[PDB]
Amino acid sequence: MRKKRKDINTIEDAVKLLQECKKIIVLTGAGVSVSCGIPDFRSRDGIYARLAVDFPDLPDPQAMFDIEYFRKDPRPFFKFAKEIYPGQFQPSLCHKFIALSDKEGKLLRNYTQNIDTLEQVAGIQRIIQCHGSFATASCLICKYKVDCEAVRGDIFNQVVPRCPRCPADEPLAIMKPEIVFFGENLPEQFHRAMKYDKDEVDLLIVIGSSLKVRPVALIPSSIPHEVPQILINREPLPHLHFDVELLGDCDVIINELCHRLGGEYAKLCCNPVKLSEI
Amino acid sequence: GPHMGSQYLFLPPNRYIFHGAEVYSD
Ligand SMILES: Nc1ncnc2c1ncn2[C@@H]1O[C@H](COP(=O)(O)OP(=O)(O)OC[C@H]2O[C@@H](O)[C@H](O)[C@@H]2O)[C@@H](O)[C@H]1O
Ligand SMILES: [Zn+2]
Repeated sequence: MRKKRKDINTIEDAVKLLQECKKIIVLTGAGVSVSCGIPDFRSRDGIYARLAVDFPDLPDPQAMFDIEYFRKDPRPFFKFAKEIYPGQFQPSLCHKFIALSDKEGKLLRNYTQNIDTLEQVAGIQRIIQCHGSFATASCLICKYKVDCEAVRGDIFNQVVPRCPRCPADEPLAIMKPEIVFFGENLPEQFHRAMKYDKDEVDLLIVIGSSLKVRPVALIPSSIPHEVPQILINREPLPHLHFDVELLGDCDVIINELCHRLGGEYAKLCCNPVKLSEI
Repeated sequence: GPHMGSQYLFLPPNRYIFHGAEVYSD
């Protein structure tokens, strides 16, 4: 287990780390998109709380994203899927901040657990979609793969899309969007990327995640212990030992960090307008 | 931004509390 570094404590330390470090891993969760208008999973107004209400027939809200339940009955998921399908939201200040870090070559990687694709919209390139996305779908039985456009219609009509290859009378021959469900493997990209990154990372920043789900939650314990770790989150994570704890809205906290950093980071915050010559 | 969005509450040695922190709820 990783113990906290005693020589890294203050927000001033955090800023200096951000100035000097050149191989930063940023690990993000649903928190970074709530300001965009996308609720998280585990908060009072989150996805799981809403599921407990709108789908009370489930053993528990997690069953909606559980592979063993999905195989038993995929109808709930496809009634609900269109609600979490990537809409037309704009990236938050935090996405833009990560994009700038990448643009400046300081971002080793952004591991995101989100499926809202806001990282792409923000122009972050060195990203890993730890928990997949709606970009493709795959038959549960034969593994036939299709693009999202092939099943999009069925999703927005709340019907279970069928495999076109498998027998037309095969009940489990359905096209599951390649989002990672409980009991499923994460994409191979994740594992390869982590093997490359763990001995390279010189700073870890966790933003807007409860880190309650493995293997993503294992990242902080799987990198070298001396690597500094910063948390930016509404709630502390008692099961881990971060060096600096910045608690509150990530956009508020990132905004403050951007101003201390100056340069292009300060310019990222265009509202309100800063003093400048016309 | 929010009320006093630039100010934080410091719990030494390394915890900073900003607007939006869950500790303000209940
Ligand atoms: N504006 C915000 N700023 C900072 N932190 C925030 C904000 N809004 C929410 N948070 C915090 O972000 C965290 C989000 O926790 P989760 O809801 O559990 O989301 P996440 O960590 O990304 O979920 C992990 C995984 O669980 C699975 O169900 C699902 O596959 C998901 O990807 C919480 O600790 C919450 O307090
Ligand atoms: Zn098939």
